[PDB]
Amino acid sequence: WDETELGLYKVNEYVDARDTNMGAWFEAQVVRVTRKEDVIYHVKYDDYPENGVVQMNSRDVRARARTIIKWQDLEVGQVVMLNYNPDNPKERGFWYDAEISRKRETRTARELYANVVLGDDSLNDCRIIFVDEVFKIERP
Ligand SMILES: CCN(CC)CCCNC(=O)Cn1nc(C)n2c(cc3sccc32)c1=O
Repeated sequence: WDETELGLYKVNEYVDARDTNMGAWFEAQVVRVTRKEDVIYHVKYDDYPENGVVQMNSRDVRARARTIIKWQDLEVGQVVMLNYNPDNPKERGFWYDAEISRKRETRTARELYANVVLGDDSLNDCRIIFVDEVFKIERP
């Protein structure tokens, strides 16, 4: 609990924060920044006030996703943030980081596969439904 004015993100800044347990990214806001780069972010989630204030490692906080990578610009090997539902893969889910693994296209059909990063481990060759909603990851 050593308040710091250093660190990429500032108090009141609207960010993306990663839930440690699920590995998914949620819109959050920096409420406090402490130390022991390796600064600790204290965040509150925009749509989850009931989750309180959570201490985050600096790797679990980044600038909010804003740019959609269009289908034509998606490439095998790109690390992106996309929507996936691990329990119900055909349904809408949460925003996870993923490595694009396969990209297929016919005249009337498109197929996107990715290696999806979850709570701790990778889920290889997931079939991605939301091909037009793939986000570029904001990097400093
Ligand atoms: C084991 C039970 N299975 C099947 C029913 C579900 C898997 C476990 N539970 C979940 O995914 C539920 N869940 N949902 C939301 C929105 N958030 C969670 C943490 C955070 S931090 C911000 C939002 C958010 C969270 O834990």
